[PDB]
Amino acid sequence: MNIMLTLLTNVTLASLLVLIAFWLPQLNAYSEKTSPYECGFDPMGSARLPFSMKFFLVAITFLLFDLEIALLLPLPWASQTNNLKTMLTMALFLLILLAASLAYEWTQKGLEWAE
Amino acid sequence: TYKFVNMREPSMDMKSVTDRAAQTLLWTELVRGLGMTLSYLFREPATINYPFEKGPLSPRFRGEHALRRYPSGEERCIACKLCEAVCPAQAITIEAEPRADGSRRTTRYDIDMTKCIYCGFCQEACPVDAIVEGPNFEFSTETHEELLYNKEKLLNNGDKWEAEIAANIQADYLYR
Amino acid sequence: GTSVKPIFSRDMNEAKRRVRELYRAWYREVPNTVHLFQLDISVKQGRDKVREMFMKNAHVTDPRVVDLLVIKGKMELEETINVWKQRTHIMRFFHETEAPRPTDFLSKFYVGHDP
Amino acid sequence: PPLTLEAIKDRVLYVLKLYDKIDPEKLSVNSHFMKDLGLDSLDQVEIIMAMEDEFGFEIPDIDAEKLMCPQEIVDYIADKKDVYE
Amino acid sequence: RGEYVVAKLDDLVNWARRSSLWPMTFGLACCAVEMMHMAAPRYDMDRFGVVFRASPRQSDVMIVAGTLTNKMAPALRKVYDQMPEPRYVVSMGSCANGGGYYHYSYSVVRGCDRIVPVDIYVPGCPPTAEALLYGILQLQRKIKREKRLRIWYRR
Ligand SMILES: COC1=C(OC)C(=O)C(C/C=C(/C)CC/C=C(/C)CC/C=C(\C)CC/C=C(\C)CC/C=C(/C)CC/C=C(\C)CC/C=C(/C)CC/C=C(\C)CC/C=C(\C)CCC=C(C)C)=C(C)C1=O
Ligand code: SF4
Ligand code: SF4
Ligand code: SF4
Repeated sequence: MNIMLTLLTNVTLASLLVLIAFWLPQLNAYSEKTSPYECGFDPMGSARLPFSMKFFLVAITFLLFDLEIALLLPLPWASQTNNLKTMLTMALFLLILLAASLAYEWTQKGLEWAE
Repeated sequence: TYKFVNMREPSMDMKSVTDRAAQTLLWTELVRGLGMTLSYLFREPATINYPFEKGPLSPRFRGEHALRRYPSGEERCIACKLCEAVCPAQAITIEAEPRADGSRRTTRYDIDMTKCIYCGFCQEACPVDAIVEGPNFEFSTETHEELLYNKEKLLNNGDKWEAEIAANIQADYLYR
Repeated sequence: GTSVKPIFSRDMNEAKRRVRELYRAWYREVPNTVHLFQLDISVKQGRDKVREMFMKNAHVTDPRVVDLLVIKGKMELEETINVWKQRTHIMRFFHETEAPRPTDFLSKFYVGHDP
Repeated sequence: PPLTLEAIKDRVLYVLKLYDKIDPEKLSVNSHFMKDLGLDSLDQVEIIMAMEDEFGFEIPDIDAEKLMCPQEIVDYIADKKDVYE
Repeated sequence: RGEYVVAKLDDLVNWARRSSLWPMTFGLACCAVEMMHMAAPRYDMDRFGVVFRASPRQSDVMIVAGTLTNKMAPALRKVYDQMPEPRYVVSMGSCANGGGYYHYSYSVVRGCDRIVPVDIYVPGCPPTAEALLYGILQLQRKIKREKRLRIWYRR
């Protein structure tokens, strides 16, 4: 009820904002106005060619990092258990392993940029 | 002589190391910057509001030209073409003629305010102080043609700013 | 005296040679610029312009001279395939806005005092 | 399906037709480009242009200058492509 | 009367434009450096509403300040074409007002207007950081005096 009402209201207001923005101002298009911006001169011509960025290795590791942040999120409810001895050991395992994965990721180059 | 600028090897004493460690861990030079700007926040802004108050100049300022005239009313320009001969941008264009009275004045004195670069050589050129840039830095126009001044506009500027040119030249005629 | 230092070519023949791979390169170069530079002329309309310069530059006989403009043509070709020029620069070859100039004596006589 | 000398025969002659100036009457096996067909060395250049991209090879100016008669092309790309039957 | 409401909407629209025009980051030569002094704390252009936004897609007035030459004239007109409507071009300094000192050279276009529809001309070599400070405000008066809808309601 309330949550999607809040969600619906927000997208509606945004839609009107772009609607009056994109319609009202008395457009005048003459092709070169719509031409791509290339810092004053013409584009060399591409912008969809494969932009080979050099942080590929750090990219996937972030995915693996997030997969285990979801694992360590139930800690606030995990602390309210009757077996903190087991819960503390297994909890510290994740951070030790996460540091260990980063440590290998760090020491064997990894984090460093590709040049 | 010369002075070395940056090779200062830091000390490795435990006090020095902890100081640097505290600096890196507990960001200090970053806070030193923040405290700096905050101190420089409660100052008095150097701005001046526009035309209600205007910036300060000097009597020898160079601006919009004007063709003055003698106390009698006769124009100073005897058309010696010195200003044209010294104009670095060749903006001066004048032709003379023996006037009806017999005096030696100029038929045309078009100054192209879109060419000349306000060297001030022209005010140094004529030995009768005929052409001189006024203190009026403000004559911006909406069309290109308005900037191309002729003799008539120059005399009008001479008749308008004559109070300033007489006073400013009076102040600086001794320095030159 | 008559003995002069030659630039690259050693007589007319290889001087005649160098103008060829300039034409070899220029001919291969026309269709991609018409596409890349977004030109208004046709692919056919570029070869003639490439062509017509060449026997416009035909009275030249000195081997040193011939090799001198084959470098200028190569440089012009060089500054073209890296889109260093622009649409205006290339179009300047097509004398478009400049109205046709008369050729006959009578038309010369009508317009103004000039040879 | 390997090609033959006749397979070239048409295909060299075919790509020559596309050039506009060359007259359909003046083509022949031994026809002179400069004299009979009436070309210039500049015009000699692009009939080479039509000819390697059509077949699919690359001929430099070391040899492209004396192949002027149409069959002088045929006996040349025969050895370049090793077509000897 | 519809004239009254048109005039009221007229005043509303232009007042927004004249109090929020953004000079581009377009400097050329000697005429550009002192224009920084306008943006310096002495005159503080920003106090009058303007902000020095780059990216001609998000700018209104183009401060052509410096010598306009041959090799860049295509770049400027491409830049000007990229600017959305409304757009104004203030030719700033004598170099961009006809050629300046180098009016007669071989690689300078004699006047910024030959490439762009040039608005109010501020002279000086260089114009003082205050001299075109009026130049910007005088354009704000030009924006004030437009009709637009007044013509539309009477078209
Ligand atoms: C090369 O040459 C150059 C020059 O010269 C030619 C120069 O001079 C200078 C010198 C000039 C300078 C100013 C120095 C800095 C300039 C630079 C280019 C250097 C690089 C800049 C940076 C690294 C920093 C850039 C910082 C910026 C842009 C500041 C951004 C933040 C701001 C707060 C300012 C902008 C504020 C804006 C636009 C106002 C708010 C925006 C709005 C859209 C308005 C509000 C709108 C609404 C509320 C929407 C409508 C809704 C309503 C009314 C609600 C009611 C209605 C409903 C329907 C709901 C330089 C450096 C230069 O290199
Ligand atoms: S101020 Fe200098 S450049 Fe301008 S017209 Fe006078 S002499 Fe020429
Ligand atoms: S303005 Fe001065 S320099 Fe020029 S002609 Fe007159 S007297 Fe001579
Ligand atoms: S008008 Fe004068 S100050 Fe401005 S760029 Fe040209 S020469 Fe420099």
